[PDB]
Amino acid sequence: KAHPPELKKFMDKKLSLKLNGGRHVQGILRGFDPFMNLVIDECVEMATSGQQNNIGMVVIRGNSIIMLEALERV
Amino acid sequence: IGVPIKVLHEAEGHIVTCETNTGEVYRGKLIEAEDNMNCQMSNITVTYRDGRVAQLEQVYIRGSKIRFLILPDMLKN
Amino acid sequence: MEQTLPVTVYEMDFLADLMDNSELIRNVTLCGHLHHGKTCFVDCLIEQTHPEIRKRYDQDLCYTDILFTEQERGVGIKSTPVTVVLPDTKGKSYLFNIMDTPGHVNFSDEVTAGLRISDGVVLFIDAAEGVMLNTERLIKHAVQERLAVTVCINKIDRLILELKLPPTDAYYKLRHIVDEVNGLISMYSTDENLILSPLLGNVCFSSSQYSICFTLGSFAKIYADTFGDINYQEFAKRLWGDIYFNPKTRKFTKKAPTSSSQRSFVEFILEPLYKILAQVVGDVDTSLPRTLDELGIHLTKEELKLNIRPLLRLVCKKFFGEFTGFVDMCVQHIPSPKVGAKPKIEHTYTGGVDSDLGEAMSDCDPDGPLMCHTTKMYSTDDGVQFHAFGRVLSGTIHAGQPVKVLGENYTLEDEEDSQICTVGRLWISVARYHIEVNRVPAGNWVLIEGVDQPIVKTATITEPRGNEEAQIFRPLKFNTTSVIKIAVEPVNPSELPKMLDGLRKVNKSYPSLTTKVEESGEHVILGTGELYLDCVMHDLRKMYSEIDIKVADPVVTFCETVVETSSLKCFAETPNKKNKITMIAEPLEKGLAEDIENEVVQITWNRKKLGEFFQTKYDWDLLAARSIWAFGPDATGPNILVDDTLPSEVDKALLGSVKDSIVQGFQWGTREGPLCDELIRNVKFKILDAVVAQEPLHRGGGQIIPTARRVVYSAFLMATPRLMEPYYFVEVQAPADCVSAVYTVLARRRGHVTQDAPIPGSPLYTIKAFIPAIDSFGFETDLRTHTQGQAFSLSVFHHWQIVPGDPLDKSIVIRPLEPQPAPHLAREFMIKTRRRKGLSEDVSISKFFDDP
Amino acid sequence: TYQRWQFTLPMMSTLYRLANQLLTDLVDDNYFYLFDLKAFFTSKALNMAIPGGPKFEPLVRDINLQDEDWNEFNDINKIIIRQPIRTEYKIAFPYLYNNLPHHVHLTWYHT
Amino acid sequence: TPLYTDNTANGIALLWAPRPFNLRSGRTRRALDIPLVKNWYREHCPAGQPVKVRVSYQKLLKYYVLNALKHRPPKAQKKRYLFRSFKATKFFQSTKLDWVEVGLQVCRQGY
Amino acid sequence: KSSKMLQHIDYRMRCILQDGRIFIGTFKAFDKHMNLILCDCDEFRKIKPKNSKQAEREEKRVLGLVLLRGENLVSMTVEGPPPKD
RNA sequence: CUCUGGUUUCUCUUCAGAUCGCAUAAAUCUUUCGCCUUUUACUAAAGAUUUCCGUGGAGAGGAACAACUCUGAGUCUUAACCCAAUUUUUUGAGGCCUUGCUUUGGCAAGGCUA
Ligand SMILES: Nc1nc2c(ncn2[C@@H]2O[C@H](COP(=O)(O)OP(=O)(O)OP(=O)(O)O)[C@@H](O)[C@H]2O)c(=O)[nH]1
Ligand SMILES: [Mg+2]
Repeated sequence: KAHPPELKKFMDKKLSLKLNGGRHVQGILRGFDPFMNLVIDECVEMATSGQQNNIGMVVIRGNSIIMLEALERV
Repeated sequence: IGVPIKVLHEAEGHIVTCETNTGEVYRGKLIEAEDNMNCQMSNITVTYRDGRVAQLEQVYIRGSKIRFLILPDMLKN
Repeated sequence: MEQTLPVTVYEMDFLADLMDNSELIRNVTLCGHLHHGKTCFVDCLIEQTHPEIRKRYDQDLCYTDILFTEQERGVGIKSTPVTVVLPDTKGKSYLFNIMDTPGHVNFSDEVTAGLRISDGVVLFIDAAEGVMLNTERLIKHAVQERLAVTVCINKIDRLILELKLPPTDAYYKLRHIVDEVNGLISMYSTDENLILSPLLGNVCFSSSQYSICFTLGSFAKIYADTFGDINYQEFAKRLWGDIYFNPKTRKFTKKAPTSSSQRSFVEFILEPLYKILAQVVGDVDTSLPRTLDELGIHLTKEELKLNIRPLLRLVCKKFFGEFTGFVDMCVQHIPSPKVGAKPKIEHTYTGGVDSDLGEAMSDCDPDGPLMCHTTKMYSTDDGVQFHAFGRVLSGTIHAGQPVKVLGENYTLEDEEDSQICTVGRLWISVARYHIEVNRVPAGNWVLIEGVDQPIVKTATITEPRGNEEAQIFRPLKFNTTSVIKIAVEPVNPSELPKMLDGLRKVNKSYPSLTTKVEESGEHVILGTGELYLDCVMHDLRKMYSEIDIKVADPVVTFCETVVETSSLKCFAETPNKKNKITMIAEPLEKGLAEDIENEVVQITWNRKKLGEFFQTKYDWDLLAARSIWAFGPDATGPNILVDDTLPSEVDKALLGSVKDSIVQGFQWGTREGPLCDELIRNVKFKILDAVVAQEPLHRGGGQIIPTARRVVYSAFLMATPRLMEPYYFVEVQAPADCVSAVYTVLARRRGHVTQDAPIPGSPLYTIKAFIPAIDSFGFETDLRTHTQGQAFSLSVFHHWQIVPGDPLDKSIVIRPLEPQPAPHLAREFMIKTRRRKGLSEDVSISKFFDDP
Repeated sequence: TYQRWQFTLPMMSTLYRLANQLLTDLVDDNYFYLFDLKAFFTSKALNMAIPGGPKFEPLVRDINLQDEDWNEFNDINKIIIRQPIRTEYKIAFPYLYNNLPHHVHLTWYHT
Repeated sequence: TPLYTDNTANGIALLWAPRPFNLRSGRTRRALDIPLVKNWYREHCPAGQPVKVRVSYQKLLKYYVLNALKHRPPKAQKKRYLFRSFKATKFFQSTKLDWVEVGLQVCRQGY
Repeated sequence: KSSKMLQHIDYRMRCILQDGRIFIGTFKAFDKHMNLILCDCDEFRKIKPKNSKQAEREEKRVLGLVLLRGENLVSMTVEGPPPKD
């Protein structure tokens, strides 16, 4: 207990992140903690309009992470 | 450790269906299931709330944001 | 199904459900040295999965070694398959097809048969003896067969109850065993990706007698259960290997604090085990109740009245539980076998992986063609009908479904060693009970009834009306050579047919047995050793044929060679008086026979690479290196056939026209031999000239082959011939004292002691020596009785050596019943084996010429 | 009635020490290789004597080896002799060296 | 808990002590039924011994083997007790005497 | 006693989800969080029938072997007795 | 928190092919031997039976004291203090408008907000 999420396999891979609020972003996994809070580099916001905007390196709180999908092969 | 959790770990390597808190439905092979219900899957078919389908190679869903899972009947015995 | 089966933890329905999912199937072979715990480990797994079957207190239940001979002798004689469903430490169940193999060195054919259909190897190493002869041989065999390997160090309680070593020195002993195993693996394998180390999970520690089995992960899991806050995975990663614990900082380091702290392994794993064993064994009545209370182990008063050994077994069982470390090992480090299918097809299948069927099988899906491969044949207790045990590489076997069986001699062109049969019933063989099923999908082991008739040793089962481009899996390649030879006759000649049936049945049962009829009408059986042949004779006389049989005295099979080039170039002509051949013979270079036998060179190679090797390694000219034709009796034989024919004297196209016929004649001649009709070894036959007739009906067929054999015989006879004796490699495990007695006994039998060393960590010595196979008869009993049972020996075939005497010497005189001195052993061995074979009295170097 | 007993380990150790003189201090049965009741049974049934063992009357009427009439099988011109096949070998491997092994007992192999 | 205590080596040795010294409980036998030198003559004869003692060893082994081979399981009796019947009779009475006194008594009665 | 859940084990049970769905299956296991194991489980949306003369069953879906997370469980009542099998 | 079952000893009845015995006797018969000259007494291997020296299990009866350790069962079933931003007793997912679809009811999309 106080377990890690099993995410080493996904480290330094490009990912597609579905967040709550119908929000979606894409970026490279740079790290994580036991709460599933993530560090995502070269992150891009995929606006509901279809337009995408570069936001750089960011922190996503694991709380609000619905789902992730790898855009690479692990 | 909970009885249902042991039965979930038993389904690793089997084809399972997962509905999220938002009602997206993911069907494919369960690779890894963590104690907190965090789920790694592969070769997915996803069926959205509008009915449309898509295909994904690799996914990982947080346990909290899972509403439920359907497991094989191979386990029931 | 619905047959009656013993009560079990799991359920047959779940077993069948697992059978369909090939990602949860583990095909494993339990192998090791003699008496190193394999059978008791399997017994204990069976007890874990079958709460009703139980091992007797003072007697060890096996649940393998089922045969009466096995039970009486105490040594396993036949491999036994067991299919079970074992849980993982995580709690996830898998299906394990475990083939437990015999440990004795004579019965290595069973181990090879199990390897052919296994995907992983579990090597059992005794904690006190260490690495021994069969362990080395089996490591070599497994790495050469391309199987993943893991190790279980068994009998670790000997370090505590027999040698009573300190914890640190016990740790040193275990580390030394691991280093030995890694050294052997590196020596026999170029790839370094297979490194064995408990940190990685490739090594487990077990004591099968007292029901203990664990890895670093499992013993960290026990700590996690007792205190809930640890990640047992990280704990396990830190335990082993020169990692000292600092309790003030609660942290581990590569540097020793206090210069008296023990490694984390000794501090956490070994020492508490020492304490448990010592408290149970020495203070059972004073403080044992307190220690069990501390451990949380509560045992009933009926139980705690047991004697020391049953009490130890019970307490250790209660403390440790299931054998989850073994399951973790196998699940992590052995293919799926969905993953392991492709190397299996690459190595075994004759059609290659690149073939379309190669791909169809390397996919390994139940819904495809049928490509079962049967390696074993298990006889019903009555001894009448056999069942083929084998693995399903593709498709699904259905009971009652007609199949097509292909024997070892089948080829896609010679479609006559095949036969259509019908499968009656299918079984999932647990050791002492068979589950009957209706089908078996790919990736599993199965017993098939009704397909025994058209096969002898190995077979491939496909489907009729399909797989027209189907080829047979390679016949088993055996770890050694069957050399010992005996002759068999019935007591009442009226009952010969019964003996013939028994001979056929034993040939089927024993994979490496070779039964044949000589020219003089003598039935001969070839076997690896005296215990092997004793078991064969017992089975023949009691199980299969119920008659009385006389057995001749044991004798070995010799070979023939030359030591110098032929005095003159020999020649012959066809009965047609055309098609003249002219040959010479010489000895090969040192090691070339070993290369050819061990497949360091293959004739299938492109002539480019073949000549490259011949020119670079053995100092040949490329002209000759690109003039090779054949490699002795088989595609891999210790005699070579070169054609020195220069292009100016013989039309190369015409010579190539009869190339095949000359090759057939050469191979037959090498297979038979003129001296005593036995294999010819280490000879280079060089075709110096070949005048080939013009018309195909004047050449080929019944003209060249006899002439070719006669020329080969004449050239060999002209070259100074010699006999070659088989030589056994003996390893004796004796006390520190009896080494001199071993020396004496060996010296009495033309022996030669190569080495004698101590066993580190044990008070015993290993004496390695060379003995002649023909003198080896009774050697082990001589040693044991002379030394009072304190010395034990195991012998195995090593190499061929020239017999001291000169065989083709007619000056010598032999008396019928005297042990001859060395200088004419060759002559005696030649003449007496000629008599046995029923040939003429003596052979003259002119017998096969065309001149006389 | 003095029918059953249950001692303690120190008592048992002291009694063992006192009895030492009557005991051989052997920790194995490897000593009795070809010297236990089963080997003796085999030797009796075959009417052969272990060098240090007993000697009984033939259980069956012994086959006189001056009786068989030199078949092709038992021809002595074919037999290669290196070491005389001693009785110990026939007890050790009763089925490989004996013709008509009847009421023969297999012996526990190495331990 | 200490690694080793005063009575650890003793227990370890008892683990390999011969029967009955490996037990810690059981039943009671008869002085007749306990032979002390059976394990003595079951062993090999000590080296350099005279022919008479060697033959003694061999014949002792012979009779041991004969008994072991001819043994048959006992038969289902009904457990009738001679001296219990005598006691039930009225011509006999019980008393506790010195063994030598009883021996002289029996000698005189036999005479 | 702890029995209040263990009593209903093996029984057919009507479970109500937080979105308002109706899951009916055989109640085989639970835990601390009330994660539930439901064998031969179907989902209903429109109604829980009390013999609705028009029909009893609309939007019924066969699911099979279901593990439901307790987070999303609201309540449970006994629907029918255990199937014998 | 409560109810069974106790231990030792004496005797009777019956089953036991379980190393009933971690030891080992005698007698009779048969077969095969030593021989043989007739009885005792035997010689030495096998097979069968019996009797004696000894057992274990169960049941029955008696008589001497311990009566809840253990075997279970009746009983499987807890409170002092401190707490929840991924899986339920604190959770800020809150609303409205337009369009489209739908027989209406009802459903989907976007935006606005503080
Ligand atoms: N001290 C000790 N002895 C053991 C242990 N496990 C097995 N043995 C002994 O080792 C001997 C070998 O028995 P098995 O393991 O059953 O034989 P095996 O491993 O199948 O080897 P094979 O006879 O060649 O098939 C047995 O007589 C056991 O008493 C152990 O863990 N500790
Ligand atoms: Mg074995």
